[PDB]
Amino acid sequence: TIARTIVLQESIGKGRFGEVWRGKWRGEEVAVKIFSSREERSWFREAEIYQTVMLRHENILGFIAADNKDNGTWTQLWLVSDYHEHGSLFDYLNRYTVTVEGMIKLALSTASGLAHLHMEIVGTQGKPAIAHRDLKSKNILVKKNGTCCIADLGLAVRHDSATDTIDIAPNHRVGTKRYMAPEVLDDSINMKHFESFKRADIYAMGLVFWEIARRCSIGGIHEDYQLPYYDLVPSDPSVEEMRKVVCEQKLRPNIPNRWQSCEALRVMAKIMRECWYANGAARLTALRIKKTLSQLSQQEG
Ligand SMILES: c1ccc(-c2n[nH]cc2-c2ccnc3ccccc23)nc1
Repeated sequence: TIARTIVLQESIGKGRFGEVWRGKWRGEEVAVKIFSSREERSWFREAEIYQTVMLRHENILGFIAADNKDNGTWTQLWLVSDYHEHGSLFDYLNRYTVTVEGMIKLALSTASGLAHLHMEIVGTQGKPAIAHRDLKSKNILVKKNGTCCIADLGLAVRHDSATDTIDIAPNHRVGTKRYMAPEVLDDSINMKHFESFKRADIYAMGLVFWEIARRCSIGGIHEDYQLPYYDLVPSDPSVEEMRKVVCEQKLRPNIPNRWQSCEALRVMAKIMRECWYANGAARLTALRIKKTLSQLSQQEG
């Protein structure tokens, strides 16, 4: 009844997996992700993560539905969600620069979002903890009101506190190598302990903060948009190329000394460093970041 009443209108972006279309449902715009068949190894999974959990949060892409429309003629598996015109944060930051206020808004929303993803609520109608495993600029969307919501939860992993086990994801591809935390690049991570996934999620978010802050324009001064490590690795970096940079050379994205001439950038800069520790156990938690960013938010307005 759902996919059936939806009319596709335009291609909004290509996902290394599938792609997205802006559709129309009962007078409203909606985003629809259609799976390339062989890409099913993620349709059910992505549907599952968006469903099996009580993941309703203003900072997490609002899930509408999943409809098996395997065409009596061909393969059409749908994923229907809310539609955010601005698109990915990556697109956003590439096209615009931001105010100090915008920067906080963006970084706070993202943090509160992952904080909710990571939070476990044990009990009757509880909620299992969730680690994203592929947090990056391209998998975060910016809404009309200037706040973010996490997306592309296809590679996420759910922690079963009852049995302290991990509901593994059924697929044949890990995450984006450019954002892989150190313990993941050197393969020392204990993928059997859920905390490690959240810690890796954190390192990745710090990189995203770096991308946002570089675009915070004050006095007309800001840096061009650049991905983390643009100055140290080629496009589509390999594990080897990242590991030598992040693990051997112990190099992190550069923090302009000017980011200390502004309170908000001084804080963001502090959070970044505290997310990039080689030792995940020493990194800040998403809840913690939300708190400090929240406190910095009220101060600014
Ligand atoms: C169903 C439908 C789309 C998506 C989606 N995956 N990645 C980004 C979006 C997205 C989600 C919402 N609005 C957008 C707007 C522009 C570009 C991408 C998006 N996922 C499931």
